[PDB]
Amino acid sequence: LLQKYVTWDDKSLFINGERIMIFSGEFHPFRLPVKELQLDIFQKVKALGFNCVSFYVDWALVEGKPGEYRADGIFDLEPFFDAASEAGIYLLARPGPYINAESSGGGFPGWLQRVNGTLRSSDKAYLDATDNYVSHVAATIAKYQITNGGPIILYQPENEYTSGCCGVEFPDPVYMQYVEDQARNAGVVIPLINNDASASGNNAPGTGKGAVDIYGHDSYPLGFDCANPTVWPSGDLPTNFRTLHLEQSPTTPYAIVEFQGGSYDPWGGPGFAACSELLNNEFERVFYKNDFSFQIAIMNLYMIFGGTNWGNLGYPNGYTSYDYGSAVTESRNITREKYSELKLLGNFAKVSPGYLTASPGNLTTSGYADTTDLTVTPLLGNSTGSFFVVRHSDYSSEESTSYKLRLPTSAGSVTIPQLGGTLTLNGRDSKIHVTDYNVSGTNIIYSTAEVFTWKKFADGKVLVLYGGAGEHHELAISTKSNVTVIEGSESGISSKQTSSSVVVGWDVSTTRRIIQVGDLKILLLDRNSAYNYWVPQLATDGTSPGFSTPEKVASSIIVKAGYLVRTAYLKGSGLYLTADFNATTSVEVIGVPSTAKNLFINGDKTSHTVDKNGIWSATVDYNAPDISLPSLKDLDWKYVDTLPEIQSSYDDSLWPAADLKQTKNTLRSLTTPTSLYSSDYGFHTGYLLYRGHFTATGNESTFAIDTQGGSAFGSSVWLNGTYLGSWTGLYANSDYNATYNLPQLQAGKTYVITVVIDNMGLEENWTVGEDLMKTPRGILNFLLAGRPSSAISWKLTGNLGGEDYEDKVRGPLNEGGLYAERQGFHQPEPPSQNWKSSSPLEGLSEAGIGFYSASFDLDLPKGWDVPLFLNIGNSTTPSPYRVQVYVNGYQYAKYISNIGPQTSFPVPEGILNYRGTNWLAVTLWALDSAGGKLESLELSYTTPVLTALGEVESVDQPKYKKRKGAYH
Ligand SMILES: *[C@@H]1O[C@H](CO)[C@@H](O[C@@H]2O[C@H](CO)[C@@H](O[C@@H]3O[C@H](CO[C@H]4O[C@H](CO)[C@@H](O)[C@H](O[C@H]5O[C@H](CO)[C@@H](O)[C@H](O)[C@@H]5O)[C@@H]4O)[C@@H](O)[C@H](O[C@H]4O[C@H](CO)[C@@H](O)[C@H](O)[C@@H]4O[C@H]4O[C@H](CO)[C@@H](O)[C@H](O)[C@@H]4O[C@H]4O[C@H](CO)[C@@H](O)[C@H](O)[C@@H]4O)[C@@H]3O)[C@H](O)[C@H]2NC(C)=O)[C@H](O)[C@H]1NC(C)=O
Ligand SMILES: *[C@@H]1O[C@H](CO)[C@@H](O[C@@H]2O[C@H](CO)[C@@H](O[C@@H]3O[C@H](CO[C@H]4O[C@H](CO)[C@@H](O)[C@H](O[C@H]5O[C@H](CO)[C@@H](O)[C@H](O)[C@@H]5O)[C@@H]4O)[C@@H](O)[C@H](O[C@H]4O[C@H](CO)[C@@H](O)[C@H](O)[C@@H]4O[C@H]4O[C@H](CO)[C@@H](O)[C@H](O)[C@@H]4O[C@H]4O[C@H](CO)[C@@H](O)[C@H](O)[C@@H]4O)[C@@H]3O)[C@H](O)[C@H]2NC(C)=O)[C@H](O)[C@H]1NC(C)=O
Ligand SMILES: *[C@@H]1O[C@H](CO)[C@@H](O[C@@H]2O[C@H](CO)[C@@H](O[C@@H]3O[C@H](CO)[C@@H](O)[C@H](O[C@H]4O[C@H](CO)[C@@H](O)[C@H](O)[C@@H]4O[C@H]4O[C@H](CO)[C@@H](O)[C@H](O)[C@@H]4O[C@H]4O[C@H](CO)[C@@H](O)[C@H](O)[C@@H]4O)[C@@H]3O)[C@H](O)[C@H]2NC(C)=O)[C@H](O)[C@H]1NC(C)=O
Ligand SMILES: *[C@@H]1O[C@H](CO)[C@@H](O[C@@H]2O[C@H](CO)[C@@H](O)[C@H](O)[C@H]2NC(C)=O)[C@H](O)[C@H]1NC(C)=O
Ligand SMILES: *[C@@H]1O[C@H](CO)[C@@H](O)[C@H](O)[C@H]1NC(C)=O
Ligand SMILES: *[C@@H]1O[C@H](CO)[C@@H](O)[C@H](O)[C@H]1NC(C)=O
Ligand SMILES: *[C@@H]1O[C@H](CO)[C@@H](O)[C@H](O)[C@H]1NC(C)=O
Ligand SMILES: *[C@@H]1O[C@H](CO)[C@@H](O)[C@H](O)[C@H]1NC(C)=O
Ligand SMILES: *[C@@H]1O[C@H](CO)[C@@H](O)[C@H](O)[C@H]1NC(C)=O
Ligand SMILES: *[C@@H]1O[C@H](CO)[C@@H](O)[C@H](O)[C@H]1NC(C)=O
Ligand SMILES: [Cl-]
Repeated sequence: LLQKYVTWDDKSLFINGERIMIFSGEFHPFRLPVKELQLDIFQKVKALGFNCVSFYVDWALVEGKPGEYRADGIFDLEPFFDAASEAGIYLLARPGPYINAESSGGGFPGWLQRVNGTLRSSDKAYLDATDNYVSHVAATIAKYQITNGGPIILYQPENEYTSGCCGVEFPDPVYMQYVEDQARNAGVVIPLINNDASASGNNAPGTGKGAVDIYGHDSYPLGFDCANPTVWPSGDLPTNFRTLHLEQSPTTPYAIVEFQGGSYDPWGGPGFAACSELLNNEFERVFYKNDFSFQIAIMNLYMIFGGTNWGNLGYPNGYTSYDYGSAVTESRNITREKYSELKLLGNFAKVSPGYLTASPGNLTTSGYADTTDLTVTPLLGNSTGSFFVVRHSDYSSEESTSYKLRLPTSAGSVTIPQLGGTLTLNGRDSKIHVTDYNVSGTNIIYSTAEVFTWKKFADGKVLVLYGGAGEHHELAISTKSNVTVIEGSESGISSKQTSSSVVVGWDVSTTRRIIQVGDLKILLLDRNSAYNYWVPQLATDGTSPGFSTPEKVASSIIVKAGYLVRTAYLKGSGLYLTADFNATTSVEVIGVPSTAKNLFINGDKTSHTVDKNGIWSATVDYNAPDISLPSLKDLDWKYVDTLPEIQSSYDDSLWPAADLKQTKNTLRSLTTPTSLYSSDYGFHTGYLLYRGHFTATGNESTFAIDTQGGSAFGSSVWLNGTYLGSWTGLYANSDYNATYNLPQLQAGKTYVITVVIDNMGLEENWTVGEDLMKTPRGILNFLLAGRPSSAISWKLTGNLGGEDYEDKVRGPLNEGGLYAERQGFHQPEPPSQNWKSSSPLEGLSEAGIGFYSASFDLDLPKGWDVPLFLNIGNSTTPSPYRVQVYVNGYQYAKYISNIGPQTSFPVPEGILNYRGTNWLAVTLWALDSAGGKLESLELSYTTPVLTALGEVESVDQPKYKKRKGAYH
């Protein structure tokens, strides 16, 4: 009704009147703020066979100052959308306002701690607070809708609006209608889709006011126990999802808006390498094919690429990395076996239209397969073909199971295999067997081996099939032609002709066979060989693949290669490929246009040969260049003390006074005489400092303090220059009560208590009504024994200027409250000429905080994608210390020696200057009376990739400039 570009029925979306299965990956632009690398991710997603990406926008990063929306430069969404368009990827836009996303505040800016109203409710104070943000971000989204020639096809209002408490009459139809109307009022006409955290029917079509267009829900069924990555708990495989769908939203396509693609990992967790093992290739093939058993038509994987929680953007439970164990790693590599496995399923879905028009049946333990050890879920079509999802009935089983099938076909029901032998399902695997499968007018009566892809070319048809090692498979084709083996041995290939078919049996081998039946060639592959195949769209007008439309899907070619094939196009007599290589690679092209006479790879003329079956072959040699990385320990390190506050000369007269008698925080009433909540004063991010002035009686004994920074925070306390102690932190503690013994004080003299508190980020707000994002940061309680609370007058600081934040280029979260950060010394070219020469490897000999600066040059070669990492040593149990590392002003490492787990910190090209000068600024906070130092600090690299990527422009890296608003 509002537009005709994106429509739907009960089975699927239609894009311009044509059915499409939306297969999407989650990618957050704020977690990879380099536009050329955003294109890289999109191309890697397109190469999976996917057609869509889903993204959040993080409000906290783009309206750090209330009333000043800023989504420019590294936060600009427009180049992100243009990269999607260039890669041929549609978009699902998810701007919140609430996003969760393991991000600080769940996306909410810290100034929402001053809103007198329930967050995510119809309370006017909350709704008013969101209006400026939504009117801006939804306008930008509206501009790039498919209706205007852009990539954006779906819009999600809100996020997991599923749980309420604490007086909210949940679900509130007035609230969701308001949120939906905000988007519509900004020009969004595309369909609205929700993402209910459970299949709870919230806001489904037919619920009236507040209903979305398409009901969606989320699912993370294998959970998050990354420490036990081989354990698949009983009952974790979903079976009822289609049943629930038909009850909850039968008129719309079945949609999972976030299906598990990895896992979060908290401070002190096992690490994302473990998460990648839990959500590995086996998880994908069993759980994702299980989603196909429900006839899922919109499927988005959270995350496909996670990136990095740089500049304090992450929530307090998480650390710097957001690798997530996803198919594309944090450093952008696609080496994980789960990437290649996922590509097999994405490419199946891309070419199998009968999947969407079939009639799904209930799961079975008999009737299709001949054993109750297997479960088969049928999707039955008459003329349009059927699909049979096979798995172990006990989904965690690692047993090898022999079986036979009884399948319905247009030629009659058949027991498979016909020619002898049995099929095998080896352990944690699942197959989609097909019947009456259409290969451009050629009917595949059945195939037990799975379809990777098929194409019609000018000189014939090609079908690509694969099985796992040790499997026997069989197929049958509607034809009067016989079968001929045209590549590979005839060994273990059996066949029979009937009146109207040919039947072919085969055993999986590491050596490819190609068979020919009439004008159809069939590749018979093992899974590990199929991992190396790619199906780029072949452009004939320009160089860009275009979106996954029926015509552009049909025009694709089949390329065997190695690490990556990005694109293909035909220009005159030239066939052009763009691809990446991490080893010497044999390239084969199947379906070369008749007019192509010359091969180009990444623009370079490349020799080729043609075999007797018309396949082009070429070789791309890999010879990694010398990568010369400077020794970080040998740099000319300059040091400055970044806790001058504990010197008796320090003058804090320009610091904000923490003197508000009333809090604007509705969640927690004050238990101190004035507010010491950082967000009451506009300080939401990074290290916080508090200074408490009093005049001593001389009879003081102890000072007690309750500090709160979120999970794994630490704090340190001094009385003038005398170290009192630290809370060194635990993941289990978001606050801590300490009682410190004081030295003997002199009656009538003034003293200042300096408190440093690590703010780990603001809490999320998952349950509507609970207002947990309002959880304060700072000092909750204090008691100077024998003195009234009012004896201490407090000052505080976070990032200089608070909400009037200094760095408009790097955003409102990047820098905290340390002296060196307040001065802007973390940026390139600090005023360090007269600073002392000292290294973070030398470090501190007492409790305190040091700031260290050094530059280094890189001269890495053009045409190579080279992942670089910062490494902080932890070979033996350390003393407690905390580190931040700024790279050209951008914070790309937060490190807690005693909690971990992260020691390896990837930093992307664009943040790093590969042919230029780079700046490291390192803060070292020793939470120990004996001080602390780094064990080691090193740059490293992983496998250089010979890349098709264009040059990466360095992002804006503002140099140090004296700040007039500083407290000096
Ligand atoms: C694709 O992207 C991925 C994500 O971005 C990326 O994965 C990341 O890769 C980096 C670099 O390899 C990882 O950091 C390293 O991790 C090492 C520990 O992990 C290994 O060992 C574990 C325990 O045995 C294994 O569980 C683990 O396997 C798991 O993870 C693998 C992926 O990492 C995966 O493939 C497996 O299937 C599995 O799931 C893994 O094998 C750690 O040792 C290493 O630190 C050393 O190296 C640094 C330089 O790179 C140094 O700065 C540092 O000081 C360490 O060097 C010292 O120790 C080494 C080993 O003992 C020695 O060889 C060195 O010479 C050196 O020795 C000195 O110091 C010693 C004290 O430590 C001392 O004993 C000696 O005397 C000497 O003085 C580093 O932290 C990171 O963890 C990965 N991240 C994730 C999320 O996985 C992947 O690399 C990308 N791939 C490509 C191709 O690009
Ligand atoms: C250039 O780019 C290339 C990509 O284009 C890139 O190539 C890829 O490289 C990665 C490794 O980085 C490959 O993934 C690994 O593959 C390993 C080899 O097995 C594969 O190939 C065999 C044939 O050669 C197959 O037989 C094998 O199938 C079997 O195993 C599958 C996986 O378990 C299973 O699903 C199948 O059904 C079948 O049973 C497979 O296809 C593979 O061993 C390895 O798996 C381990 O690591 C994964 C995490 O990285 C885990 O998810 C997985 O469970 C395995 O974990 C084990 O090993 C880890 C250490 O690495 C430990 O941490 C774990 O605890 C665990 O170890 C325990 O269990 C072991 C049993 O497996 C046991 O022996 C141990 O003692 C211990 O008890 C992983 O999947 C990928 O296949 C390559 N892709 C392509 C397309 O080639 C290349 O590396 C790049 N080059 C450079 C230089 O950068
Ligand atoms: C450098 O090297 C050093 C030396 O090796 C490293 O030091 C080690 O660091 C380890 C990781 O931080 C640390 O282990 C931790 O020990 C604490 C006990 O003090 C323990 O709580 C931790 O385990 C929990 O937390 C982690 C995440 O931080 C989880 O992965 C784990 O499953 C545990 O989770 C439980 O507690 C959480 C917090 O309360 C809950 O959120 C969670 O749901 C779960 O709760 C259940 O269990 C609780 C009891 O455990 C129970 O109360 C609750 O009701 C629930 O049922 C973790 O094991 C080592 O102690 C430390 N070793 C030494 C010698 O110091 C250092 O990290 C390295 N540094 C770097 C940078 O790599
Ligand atoms: C503790 O530190 C404070 C300042 O942080 C010191 O305050 C000074 O006190 C002297 C008088 O002794 C004044 O003349 C100065 O103006 C104060 N300086 C500042 C910056 O306020 C205080 O003396 C220290 N306490 C002790 C016992 O040494
Ligand atoms: C399929 O399963 C549903 C849900 O349990 C049930 O209501 C229905 O009877 C089943 N249909 C058939 C044809 O067995
Ligand atoms: C098979 O595909 C051809 C063209 O690719 C089409 O004309 C025909 O309708 C399809 N057949 C079925 C049964 O879907
Ligand atoms: C069909 O091909 C097979 C070999 O692939 C052969 O045994 C058989 O004789 C052929 N049939 C005819 C009628 O030529
Ligand atoms: C919120 O507003 C109510 C009603 O005006 C007022 O009583 C209350 O003090 C306010 N609370 C905060 C924390 O500002
Ligand atoms: C001084 O402190 C001691 C020990 O707490 C206590 O006995 C005494 O009451 C204090 N003096 C005054 C004047 O409060
Ligand atoms: C610190 O003390 C306060 C007040 O008694 C209490 O509410 C809080 O839970 C305590 N914190 C911890 C971490 O035990
Ligand atoms: Cl200052």
